[PDB]
Amino acid sequence: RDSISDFMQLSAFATGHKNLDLNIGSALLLAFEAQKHDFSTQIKALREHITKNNYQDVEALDAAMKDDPLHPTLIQIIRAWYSGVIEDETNAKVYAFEKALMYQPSRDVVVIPTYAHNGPNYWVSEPASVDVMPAF
Amino acid sequence: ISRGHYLAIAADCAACHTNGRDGQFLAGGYAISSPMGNIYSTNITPSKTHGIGNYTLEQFSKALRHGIRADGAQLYPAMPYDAYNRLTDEDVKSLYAYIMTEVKPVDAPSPKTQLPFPFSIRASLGIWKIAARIEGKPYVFDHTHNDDWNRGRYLVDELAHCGECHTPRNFLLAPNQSAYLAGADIGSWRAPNITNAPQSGIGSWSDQDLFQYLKTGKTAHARAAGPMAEAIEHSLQYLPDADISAIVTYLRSVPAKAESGQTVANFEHAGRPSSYSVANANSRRSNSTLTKTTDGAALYEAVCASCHQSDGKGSKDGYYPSLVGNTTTGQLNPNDLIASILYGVDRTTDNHEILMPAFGPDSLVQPLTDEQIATIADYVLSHFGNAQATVSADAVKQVRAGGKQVPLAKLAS
Amino acid sequence: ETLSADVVIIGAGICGSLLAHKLVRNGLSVLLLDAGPRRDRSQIVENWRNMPPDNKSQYDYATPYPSVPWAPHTNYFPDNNYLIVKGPDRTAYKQGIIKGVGGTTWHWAASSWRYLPNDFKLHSTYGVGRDYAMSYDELEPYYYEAECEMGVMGPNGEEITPSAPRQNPWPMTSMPYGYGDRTFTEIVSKLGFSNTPVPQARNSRPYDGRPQCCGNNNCMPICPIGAMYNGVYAAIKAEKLGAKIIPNAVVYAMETDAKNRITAISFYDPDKQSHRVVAKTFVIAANGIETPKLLLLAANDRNPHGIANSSDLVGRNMMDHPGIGMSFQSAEPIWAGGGSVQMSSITNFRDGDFRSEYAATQIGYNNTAQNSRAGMKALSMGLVGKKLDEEIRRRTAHGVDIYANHEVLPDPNNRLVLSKDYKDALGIPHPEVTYDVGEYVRKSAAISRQRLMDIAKAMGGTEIEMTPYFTPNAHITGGTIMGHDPRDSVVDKWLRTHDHSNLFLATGATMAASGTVNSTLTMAALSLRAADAILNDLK
Ligand SMILES: Cc1cc2nc3c(=O)[nH]c(=O)nc-3n(C[C@H](O)[C@H](O)[C@H](O)COP(=O)(O)OP(=O)(O)OC[C@H]3O[C@@H](n4cnc5c(N)ncnc54)[C@H](O)[C@@H]3O)c2cc1C
Ligand code: HEC
Ligand code: HEC
Ligand code: HEC
Ligand code: F3S
Repeated sequence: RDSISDFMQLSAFATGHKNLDLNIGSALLLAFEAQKHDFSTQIKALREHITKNNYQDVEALDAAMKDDPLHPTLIQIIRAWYSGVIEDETNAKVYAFEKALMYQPSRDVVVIPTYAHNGPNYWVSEPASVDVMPAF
Repeated sequence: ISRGHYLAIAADCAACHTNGRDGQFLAGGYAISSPMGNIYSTNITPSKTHGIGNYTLEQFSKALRHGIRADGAQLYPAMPYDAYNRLTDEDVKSLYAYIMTEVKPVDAPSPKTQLPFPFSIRASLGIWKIAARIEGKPYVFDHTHNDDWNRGRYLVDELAHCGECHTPRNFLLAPNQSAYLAGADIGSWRAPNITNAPQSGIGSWSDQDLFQYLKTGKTAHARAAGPMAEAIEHSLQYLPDADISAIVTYLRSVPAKAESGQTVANFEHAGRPSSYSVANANSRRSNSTLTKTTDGAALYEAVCASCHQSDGKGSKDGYYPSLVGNTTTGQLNPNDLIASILYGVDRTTDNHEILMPAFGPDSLVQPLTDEQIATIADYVLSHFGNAQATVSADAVKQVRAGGKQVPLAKLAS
Repeated sequence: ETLSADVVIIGAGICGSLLAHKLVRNGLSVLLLDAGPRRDRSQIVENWRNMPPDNKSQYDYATPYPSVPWAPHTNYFPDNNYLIVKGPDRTAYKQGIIKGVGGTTWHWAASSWRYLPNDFKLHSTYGVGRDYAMSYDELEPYYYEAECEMGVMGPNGEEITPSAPRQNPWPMTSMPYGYGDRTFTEIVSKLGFSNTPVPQARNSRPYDGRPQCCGNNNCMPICPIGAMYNGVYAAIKAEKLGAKIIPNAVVYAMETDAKNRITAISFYDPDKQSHRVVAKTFVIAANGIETPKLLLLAANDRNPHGIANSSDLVGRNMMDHPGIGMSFQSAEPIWAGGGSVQMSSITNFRDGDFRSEYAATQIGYNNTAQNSRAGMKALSMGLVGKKLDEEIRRRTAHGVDIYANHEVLPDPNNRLVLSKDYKDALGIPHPEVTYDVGEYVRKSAAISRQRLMDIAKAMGGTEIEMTPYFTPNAHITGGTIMGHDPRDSVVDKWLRTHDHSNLFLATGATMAASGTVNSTLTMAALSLRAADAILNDLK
């Protein structure tokens, strides 16, 4: 439970969103561990960096770790949480759809395709402002 | 509209005497799936040759209230004459006037009802009527109650005949007045308990919710489907607000009939914060024509999650109902849930049409087998509805067949 | 073992299934054969949902439908090599098809269009292309019958100047625009273009026992709720009425008698076991690609060059609608995704005197949601934190996709010869198409590119990306051309082959002109006309 808890805490820090699915996180951690055998060590190292340097948000950590070897793993974690995939081919496994974080900034306006928005004629209403980040 | 027209609307006498949405008005030919076979509604337009145009007031009253045709042949109790028996003489006269002077005659014979022996002969209905205690004095107002309660009782019992579907029948297919409005199985569908029981019945419903459901069939916790959708869209949506208020007033006074194994109301079932796994579906790619998708959560997500969201709470505007807190999913008897999955929902109120696609064998969108429907219904019950209810493929097959066969129907074999 | 029927139809697509339904409705015994398998809508929905987001950003319409080795269909993201394309415009014929009960209509956008009256006499009016064997007035009743059967909604009360005349209104009225369609209409109206609603086989209200469209915005490649038309509906209705459907039935051979009438056909099962089928009338309704391929593959001794190929025109005159793609970030938010994926198009240039010189074109705006594209693009930019979310929201609000489809003339050198280098699990050669867009389409595109540039500039677009090549649209027409002269056509005005009075080709390959808009509704109307001809023949 230590590894999954550390992964979920690091994911909450990296994506900037506390509400993250535990089952999706467990699946992502298992896939990452299958792909990289030392992934837990990299997660731990990122956590030590965050705690030691006292980074308030992922912006500071990303800015201060541009050339550090742990940057690719952090970017990979963010990409996996936002897009729901870890690999980059056609048969890549999808671990999150309609819950992937890249569909959330526009959930209040744009439909996640195979899941309906409210009602068969909702689009007659005016959309929200682009400058208002909805939630999450 | 005229008084006779209003009485015909309230009595819903056109919902069964019209073959369908594209059927001739009051021309009959509509098939009623009785336990012993199909009974066809007869031509009602005042055609002197093919309808009831030759009926006098006395003959029309006999047919409407005692189930006796013009020739003296006994009418099949698919006719709710056991409900129309207590209609007042003035109401019968107004209905007769509306039929004779406001309905255009239709010269087209209706299909004849052919029932298997011993139900072929419509002469044994005499002692069946004797044993059913159908006879009774015309309705009079009970001075102990106010006029609203009396009008609501008249609408419920005599005109709209809610007890025809909501009161269970005994062995002889006669109304069981002991279990008044306690809920009944009417074929593929089940009319739920609508007594004042707080948990078993509609006692916990708000007055506004009950009024809205009766007027429109749409409510945050209940949606009308099957026979009730037809009843609302043909009769109840046209009733005045005073009539619906009177019906609600009478319903609030109906003695409670509790159900076995009921602890919370049908709309008070909270939803489990559980769902399927997207990751588990990756193995089912390249697996068209789902047969290996045996997971209930996966089947619900693939088939049903598009409209009712993955959490089962429906759409924000309420067009797609929330399966959480829904009376159909919250019922201990999952008959209505299976029927809704098999046939969908189709209700046209105020010229605006609801539609749920059907998901039975004859479905156009996504046909489902009995096992698949049972698995989906089990998932819905465990996560959104009554967790104590269970569905098997045999139950789905029975609902498809038209419900459990009544013991009396065995005589025709 | 003989598999007898009154009429056997090869291919359970929209054309084949509609024809089978019309035939069984009139008391004929129908055997429906399809090379692909049965497909479940919900399984395709699940496959699409688990398709990687990069395959959603770039319009992958084939991965949700698994390709069976015995009857493979085109997939382009791995880019399987089922359909080999050659010629200077090989990219313009990299067309997507789906094999199975339901066919390619499983994943179409359901833009049901009526051709203009001049589209049937293009050659007589402008001196280019070929004339149809029948006029628009002859196909109008079948157009309306197809629209009623498929449930096509359209702009009932509205004057669209370049629009086909109608004797009856659309079965449904067009659903209201989303935000993107309204904004695009206003912008292009200020630009001088007429953006009008696209007639769609979609439910603006509950129709045919199917739900009203809730704007799932996934019409290609799968509707989760069946609020749009799919040929599987006609297949199901025909099967319910008594039609026998045999999936995984890859027809490979046809037998002809001394009068050149087809006496029997043979099909392979996935295990390459041959089954003989005998019928009174034979119909091939497979594709603009699969029908010529079957005709050439089934060459007999009486027909050395292929079935119904006495004119040497089977596989020639291949046509489509070459398209030019456009992507940019609009200065003002567009919010694509409200309603169906294709809600409106610019029909201003569908007709005119210019058609004697260059091709008439259709310009449209893609209403597919840009959330997947925006998310993938923002993640590719190496953004983090609030900047990532802001970029995703901005790009999904401002992302615009613009296209311009053209009309290609029937060129005999645009051919579908059988490939001599590639085969499938059953040993059948892969189709091979050599495609040239022609000076007609090139001159049209020289102006269409300027029009697209004007549209992008009027919207203040940035990151403008035009496709340097021509894109396919999967409106595969031509291949078995229709006409009056047997020496210059494959089928007559009743879609019956000149060589064989027994064979009907209910496909888009019969259409003599590609037109300017999507051509599946014309295919369905022609299939119903062929159904009428078959019923007259057999009764
Ligand atoms: C992404 C996309 C979007 C589209 N959008 C639109 C649109 O908006 N509007 C529009 O009008 N059109 C549209 N189209 C085009 C439309 O899909 C086709 O025109 C339509 O499917 C007509 O196909 P068909 O009925 O001729 O044959 P298909 O449906 O393509 O195929 C019929 C069947 O033939 C079978 N078959 C093939 N060969 C054999 C054989 N040898 N033996 C047995 N069976 C065989 C196949 O398995 C298949 O099931 C679109 C196409 C695509 C790919
Ligand atoms: C797929 C597996 C399912 C399951 C299990 C259910 N549905 Fe639906 N549904 C829809 C609408 C609009 C209604 C009500 C009609 C209206 O309000 O106009 C319903 C009804 C139900 C019920 C009964 C609710 C009641 O109170 O009677 C149940 C138990 C139910 N559904 C479950 C909408 C849709 C769809 C729209 C595109 C799809 C798909 C489904 N439903 C599919 C399913
Ligand atoms: C059949 C011939 C009916 C008549 C006449 C009436 N009702 Fe009904 N009702 C019926 C069915 C089959 C159902 C449930 C449909 C389903 O989805 O399973 C209903 C539903 C109700 C409800 C909702 C209760 C609940 O869902 O838990 C109420 C309150 C109700 N019906 C009341 C009612 C009244 C007051 C009627 C006439 C005055 C009436 N119904 C007619 C079947 C039939
Ligand atoms: C609401 C006003 C109403 C009037 C007036 C009415 N009905 Fe009928 N009716 C029948 C059936 C079924 C018969 C024949 C049954 C039989 O022969 O026993 C019948 C018979 C009759 C007959 C005898 C004439 C004949 O040829 O059989 C008359 C008159 C009649 N109905 C009038 C189903 C219905 C249903 C069904 C849901 C409703 C509601 C209904 N009927 C409502 C009404
Ligand atoms: S996916 Fe279906 S719900 Fe509408 S937007 Fe397309 S027809």
